Amino acid sequence: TITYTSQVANARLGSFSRLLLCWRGSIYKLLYGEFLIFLLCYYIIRFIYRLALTEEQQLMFEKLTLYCDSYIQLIPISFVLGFYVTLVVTRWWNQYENLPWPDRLMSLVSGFVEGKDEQGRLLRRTLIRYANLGNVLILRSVSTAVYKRFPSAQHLVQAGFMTPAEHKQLEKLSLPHNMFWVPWVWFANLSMKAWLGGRIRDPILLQSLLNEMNTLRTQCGHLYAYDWISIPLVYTQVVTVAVYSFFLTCLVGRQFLNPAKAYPGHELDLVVPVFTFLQFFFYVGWLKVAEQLINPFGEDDDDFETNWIVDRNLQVSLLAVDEMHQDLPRMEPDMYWNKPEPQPPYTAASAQFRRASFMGSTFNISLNKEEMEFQP
Amino acid sequence: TITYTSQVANARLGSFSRLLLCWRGSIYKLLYGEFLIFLLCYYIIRFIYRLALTEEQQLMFEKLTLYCDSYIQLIPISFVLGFYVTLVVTRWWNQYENLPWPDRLMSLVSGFVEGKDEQGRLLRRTLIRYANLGNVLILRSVSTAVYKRFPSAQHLVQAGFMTPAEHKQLEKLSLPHNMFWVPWVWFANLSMKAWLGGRIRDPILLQSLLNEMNTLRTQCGHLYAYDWISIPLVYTQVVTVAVYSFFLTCLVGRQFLNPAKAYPGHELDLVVPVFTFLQFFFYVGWLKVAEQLINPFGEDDDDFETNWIVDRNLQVSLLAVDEMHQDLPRMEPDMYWNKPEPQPPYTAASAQFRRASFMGSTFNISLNKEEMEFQP
Amino acid sequence: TITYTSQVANARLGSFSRLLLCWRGSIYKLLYGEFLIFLLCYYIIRFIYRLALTEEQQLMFEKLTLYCDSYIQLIPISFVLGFYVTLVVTRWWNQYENLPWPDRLMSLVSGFVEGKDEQGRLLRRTLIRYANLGNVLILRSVSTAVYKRFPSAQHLVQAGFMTPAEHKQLEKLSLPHNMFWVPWVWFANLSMKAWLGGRIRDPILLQSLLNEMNTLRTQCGHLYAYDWISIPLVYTQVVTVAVYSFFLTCLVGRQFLNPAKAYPGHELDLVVPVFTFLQFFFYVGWLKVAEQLINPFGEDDDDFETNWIVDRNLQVSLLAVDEMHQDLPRMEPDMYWNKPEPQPPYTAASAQFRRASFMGSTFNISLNKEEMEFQP
Amino acid sequence: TITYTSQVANARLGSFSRLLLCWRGSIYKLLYGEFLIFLLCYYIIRFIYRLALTEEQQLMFEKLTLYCDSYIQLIPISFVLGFYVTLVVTRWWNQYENLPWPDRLMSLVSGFVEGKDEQGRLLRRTLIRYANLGNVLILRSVSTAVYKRFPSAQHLVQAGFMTPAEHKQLEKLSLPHNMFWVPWVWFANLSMKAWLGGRIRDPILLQSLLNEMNTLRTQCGHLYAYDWISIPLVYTQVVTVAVYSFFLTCLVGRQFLNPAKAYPGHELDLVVPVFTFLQFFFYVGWLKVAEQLINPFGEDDDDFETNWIVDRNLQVSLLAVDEMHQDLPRMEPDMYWNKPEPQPPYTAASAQFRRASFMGSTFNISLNKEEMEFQP
Amino acid sequence: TITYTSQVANARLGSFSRLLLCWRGSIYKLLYGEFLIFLLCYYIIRFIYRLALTEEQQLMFEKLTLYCDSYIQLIPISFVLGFYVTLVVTRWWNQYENLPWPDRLMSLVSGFVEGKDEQGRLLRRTLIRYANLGNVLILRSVSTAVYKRFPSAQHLVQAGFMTPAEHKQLEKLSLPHNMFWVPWVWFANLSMKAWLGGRIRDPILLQSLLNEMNTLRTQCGHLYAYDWISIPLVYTQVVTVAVYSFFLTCLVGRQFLNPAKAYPGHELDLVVPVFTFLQFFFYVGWLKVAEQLINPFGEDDDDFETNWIVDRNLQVSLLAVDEMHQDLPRMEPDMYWNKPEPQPPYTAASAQFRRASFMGSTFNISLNKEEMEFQP
Ligand SMILES: [Ca+2]
Ligand SMILES: [Ca+2]
Ligand SMILES: [Ca+2]
Ligand SMILES: [Ca+2]
Ligand SMILES: [Ca+2]
Repeated sequence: TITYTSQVANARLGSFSRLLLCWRGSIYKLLYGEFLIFLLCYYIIRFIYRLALTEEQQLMFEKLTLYCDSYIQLIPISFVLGFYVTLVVTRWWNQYENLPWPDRLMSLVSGFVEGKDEQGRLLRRTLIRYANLGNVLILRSVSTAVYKRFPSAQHLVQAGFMTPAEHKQLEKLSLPHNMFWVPWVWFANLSMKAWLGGRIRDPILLQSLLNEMNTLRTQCGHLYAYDWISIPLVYTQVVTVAVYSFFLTCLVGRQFLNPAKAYPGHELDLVVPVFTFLQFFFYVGWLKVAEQLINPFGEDDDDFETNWIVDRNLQVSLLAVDEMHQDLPRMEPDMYWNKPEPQPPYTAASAQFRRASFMGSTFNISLNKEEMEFQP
Repeated sequence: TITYTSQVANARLGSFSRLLLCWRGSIYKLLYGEFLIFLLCYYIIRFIYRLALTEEQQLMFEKLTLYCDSYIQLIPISFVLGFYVTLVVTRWWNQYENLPWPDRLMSLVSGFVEGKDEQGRLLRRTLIRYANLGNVLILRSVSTAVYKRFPSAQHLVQAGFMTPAEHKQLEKLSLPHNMFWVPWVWFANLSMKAWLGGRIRDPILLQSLLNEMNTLRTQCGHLYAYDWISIPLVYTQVVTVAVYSFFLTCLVGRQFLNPAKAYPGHELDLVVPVFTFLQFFFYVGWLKVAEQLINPFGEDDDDFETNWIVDRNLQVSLLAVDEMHQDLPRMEPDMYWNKPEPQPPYTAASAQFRRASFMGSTFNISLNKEEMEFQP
Repeated sequence: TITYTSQVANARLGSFSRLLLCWRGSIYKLLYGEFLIFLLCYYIIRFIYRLALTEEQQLMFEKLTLYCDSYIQLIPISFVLGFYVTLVVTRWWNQYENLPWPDRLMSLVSGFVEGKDEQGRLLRRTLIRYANLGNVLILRSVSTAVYKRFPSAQHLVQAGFMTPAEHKQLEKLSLPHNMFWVPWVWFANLSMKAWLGGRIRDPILLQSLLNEMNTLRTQCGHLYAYDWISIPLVYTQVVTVAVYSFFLTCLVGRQFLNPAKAYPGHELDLVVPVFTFLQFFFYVGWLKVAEQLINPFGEDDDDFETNWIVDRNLQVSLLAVDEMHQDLPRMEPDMYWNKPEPQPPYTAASAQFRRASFMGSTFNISLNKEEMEFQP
Repeated sequence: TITYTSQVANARLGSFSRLLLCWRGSIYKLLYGEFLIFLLCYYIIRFIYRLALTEEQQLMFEKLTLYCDSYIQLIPISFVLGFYVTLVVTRWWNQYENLPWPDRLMSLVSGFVEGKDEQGRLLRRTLIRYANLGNVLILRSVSTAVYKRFPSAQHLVQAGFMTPAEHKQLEKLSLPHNMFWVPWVWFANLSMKAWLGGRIRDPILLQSLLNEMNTLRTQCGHLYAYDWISIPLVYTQVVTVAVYSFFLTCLVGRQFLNPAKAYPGHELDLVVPVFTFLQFFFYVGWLKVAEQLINPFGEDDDDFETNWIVDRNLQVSLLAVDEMHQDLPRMEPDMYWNKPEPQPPYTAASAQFRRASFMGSTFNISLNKEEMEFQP
Repeated sequence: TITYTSQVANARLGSFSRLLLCWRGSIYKLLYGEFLIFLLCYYIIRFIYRLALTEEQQLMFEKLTLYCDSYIQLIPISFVLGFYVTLVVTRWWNQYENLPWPDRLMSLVSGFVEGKDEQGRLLRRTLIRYANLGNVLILRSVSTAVYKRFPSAQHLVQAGFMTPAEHKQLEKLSLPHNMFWVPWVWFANLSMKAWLGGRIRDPILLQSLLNEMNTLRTQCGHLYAYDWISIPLVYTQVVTVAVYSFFLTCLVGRQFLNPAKAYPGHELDLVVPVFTFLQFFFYVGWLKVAEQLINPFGEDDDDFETNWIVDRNLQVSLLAVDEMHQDLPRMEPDMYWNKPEPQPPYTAASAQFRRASFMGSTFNISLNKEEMEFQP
């Protein structure tokens, strides 16, 4: 993930221009190899034509080049690329939105599961750990970075996400499927046991816990679905064929013919097809957006930070359910105890941001005395 | 379903170009017959123009070819194709999203339905089987593969989804409508009976169970709706006519005219219309995307694996409600029992994915001592 | 509703071509009259130009025809048609999604409202009938077929959807508004009475019933909103003007001028403007899609089957609440009672659909021993 | 709100053509003033060119006209208009979807709040009136028509929406913000008091009431947000300039130059620029769609009927909570008491709408005896 | 935020043209510097070509300009801008929709947390202050203005948002992540303590409170996610490159070539490239819309008023939970106590907005007596 929100906070002079001097997760880094290959092929063709062709062969090449440059359309490429990239971006944001966060569940567990003793600590930590374990199982199923971190369930046990007992239970339950769903059944059964044992004081609280856990399960299932059901290969191939055929044609169409022949278009013989290179950057970067975002759990610069998410979730959830359980800051009257209209101060840097409240678009409408009179 | 997520995890050199060497669920497999027909017709027309026609007939054909080429437009093909395929893909993903997964309901059943005896086992298994039976009924109504697997309710009984008693009950209830809704009424009544019998300890748990079952029912109803209410046939016919008229026009417009006449835009008689063939591949594959995705429950390569989903759902739900009920791994303190900030290790292959936490885009904003001062 | 899902299950040779032989709900049926009028106008103009006009008038008409062609642009018409039709299709699907299905409510009623006696039968049937009556009231307000079936509340009473007592109560309550909301208040009060009288054992069950009823009410309100708030007449008129101006400009710009004059684009004189007729079919069919779908509750072939929905809902809900209440198939051990991994068989037709489970995209990643070792 | 759903129910001959004869909320009514200004400017320029310019000045004007007509196509007017109007229409429908309806809350109040005496009547009426008061407060903040109806809180008191005591309470609570949120706090506190006083029999019922009230509050907050956060003024200005400069250029580029000069496109002097007027209608009406829908709470013909909504909501909610409380039609066996499959009759006008039930797309699949045999 | 809803309430004459006279948040203010740079470059090139070079160099430059003019195409830039800006606008609206409002939670707290004594006041104020503190923490993480107002937790304490005890607790809990999640755990634990102490009378009320708190937490998490996961930098660079390449090729292809050469499209020398500057306006203004909305929490004119939102939320929530708790206006019969159909009056300015109720689109259908008869 490359963040530039602070850089694009305000629309200043050359706001997006300054972003062109970025390397990580950039168009240059994404397409430099493809551009080098295209440039090498283009100049090899130019040489071959200008040095290894007789007069008749040169005339044939000029006719073919004129025909190729004639038969090239940007409309299909722009349409297909725009629609495909829009679909890929929508799926990318959906996949992020289906990343499970244990915050709601951890707050509920910390609040509801009672007991400051070892048994209560164990119960809360085990519940939050089951949530984290389900999340990590799905994450290592769908993300290459997470899989490389935890290439095996033994690695999961070594990292502390799973205990040897949980590992043995999983191996005993093993089916010929992905077993990322097991920790949710474990969580449901453990919560039912906690309620039956008095640790959870109420079936309403039990239902809230299970609703949060089921929301997490739905998110993990959506992640699995996005991993499994790829965008149609036919659609991907159509977009790729359009984009690549455009520049395969350009390799011959955008060739500087001999100026001596005074062809209408090919009057001035440059050496660098600058506009063709600009088109290459534009279209191939548009395709590279989809190439990078199609699987957002790879190891691209703009791919999600799944390992950091896992670490943060584990630490935060464990802290919330163990250290922060029934550990509140002292409750005392605040600074505005007897002030009906509190007004927090502004600093010098923010004094300009003090704005009058918006009272509605009809606030300033003016009406006459006769107009405002109710009729009988 | 064809999966290439592992192949497109990272945006590497020629990432999408490498996907062009795939056969299953590919543009070639989808449109090779249409392309062969188009090629045959095109070359038949070329041979007729070259041999059969006399001088005047050939001149008339050349004028007709110039006019037909002049009247080929791709804006009012690209526009309609893009909009139609976007609609089809949206409906395709919605149809997948409405595939019922019994995971949430199965966790709820395993937790809530009490009793480790034969009666409890039977009750839990019957509830989960009612859910699975409803899912399979809708799936065999909407999916050709599932129908081929279970072409009759007797087949469903033989497969184990339905018991003979349930089959008899369905026969008794038979109405002149699709009876996929009956298992949900059965589930509601059985849950009420279980709660009245003490197996479910609270109406709150009963309500959670029924909410999950009703979510599954809504998903099945959406599947039925998508099966019944097809995309408007007028819209489909409009798209089909656009594409087919474009290429029928190309059949005459893209003929290679005699170089002897030296017309403005041919000047060179190749035998293969390479750009016309590329356009055919592009546009016909764009159409074939919608052709394959319009019914995602057929037997295409990229259609959903409904039979695998059915088998997996049956296995997982039965295991969860039968063997996993009140069967938990031993609860013991974890590896980070007294560690304030757990830090799971990284392997050598994943050490580069360790990142500092993102603290917000305002973290690096710098202010002077006077700027940060609160004002009165 | 025209269904061709079975026909388009698989992407076969000419899958969408086979759909061009359909008449019901087809582009031909939709626009044959408009095409006839356009053809008549075009050929009247052509015959006037060919016979009635003198030499000077014919030269003037040739100038006008050559001048008209530059104003026949397709980019804006395609843009406006695409966006308008996308909006209309989105609204059409939303309108179907707001069609009320009493399945969830009926399952809840059958489960919760207790009593196999006459009083319980009457209570359950009355609740489900209130739901169906509200649905039918909204449907007859918004659908021409349902209105023609039930042109009056007396017709509703005769058809059995309403009792004479309910009709008298509605007439007593009559306000100067659509009274489709009354049955929901009736349902709420009757459910409260049932709970107070012991027929509903718990306020949790009562709340579930009322949540389902309120979901139905929201769907009915959305149907009313779609019926009332039409797409802006300005937008509809703008799209209509675009299409009509395009095709009335074509009436003069697509006339085949005297080939003798040797104008740049009028060498060939075909009596039939095939490409103009193709464009007419394409664009007027695109507009006819919106014309048919703008009101999905009319009597078009692709309009919804509201009458069938009403009949099916009544029958299914009555059966579920009355005969299916606490009438369950015998609970007995299933086929896989003691089979840890059930495996339903495949028929000869579906044997090829047996697929291995998808374990994730990271399953096949290869790592060395050094790569998989944890670092300290 | 202009409704033409009945007119566009069926896709008949000239369905959208017939809508071109409408005046209210029509393109003519929306843009006749702009069209008159444009016509006046166009013909003033025509007379200036034809009567006030010498030979050289007329030659210069003709060159300018040809230049403008050649370079007019540089305006991305269709693109900008489509992409802007789509957003405007989406926001328009969202704003409608956020209009609060008290139907669900009123049914809940009528059912739950008990007591047929004066105290219960007062309680239910006060709750529903708090809901209506919050709705009307937000509506008068965001709607010009509602503000004109109720230009002050004293007007609200006179209209009966608020009592003098409520007005005094609002004045006492006055903060420098919009006080549309106060009635929701009042509703919550009154519901809590009613529950504590025995008028509400269960905290579950109290929670249902508060959930409905909170949904209404969220809708009102969305209305406030839409009123406050206008569409980007930069975007609106870009679209406005794009549309206006097009016709400003047309004023000179679409003039009829002297036919004596025999310019390529100016051989005929047909005084009226019919195609330019058609373009004006198309583009300016496409912009008028956005101009009318950008604030759907103004006084346009297609703007929402906020005053009618307010009146209807008040009447319906008061009736439902006061007259309809525990006032049900007599409950008796219905027409289909012992009919397993009720079949409501059809009229002569609707007999053709009786259809066979749709049983799925796989229903008609035919398989041999061997294909259907289960395999081992 | 710049609001013009009142100005655009009605679609009046020149409604959108009257917005072109605004400066704040305007296209002029956004792009005047870029336009000045473009002007300087264009006229530098013009002066070089006119009087800097010999005749041979002038011919070379003329050929280069005539070549460049054919490469600038509107469709690709327009499409990329449309898709990118649509994505940016959608994300901008979602970001606003994720702004946390404490109104629902504050009403629930005021209703549910009992006690008019100091303990009750402290409990309610502390809960609402925890909600406001979480909101402010996320807002100062994501918003430049809020960060400038509260550049440190000490600033938060001095402003009254956090007590010294809460600051100490946050320091003791400090983890290497953003700690905005802590107040939600605090809220859960404090609500549990209040329920166990009798201040909250029912676990259902506790669950409602925690549901509202969790909704706020999810909104804050979405704000953090939008702050962290920027739109892909590759996509941003692609759009920027498209725009800049277009307007850099324009710098040479839009030069007014010598009219004496009588080039095909350069017969007039206007000095000022009016249409090129109009295109710059349109496209750079589209890009500036995207640039301004990409980070809606910066300090642009059209960025959100986060500081005002913070102040208003604090004041309103404190008032609601402290002064408005169990403080209701006197309950008395309203104006329409015994009026079956209340009819609030209309003023003279709004009398024209009184409309008849819409009874449905089928209301006016006319049927004969024989048509309306039921068939057997
Ligand atoms: Ca990736
Ligand atoms: Ca298919
Ligand atoms: Ca219709
Ligand atoms: Ca308006
Ligand atoms: Ca900004």
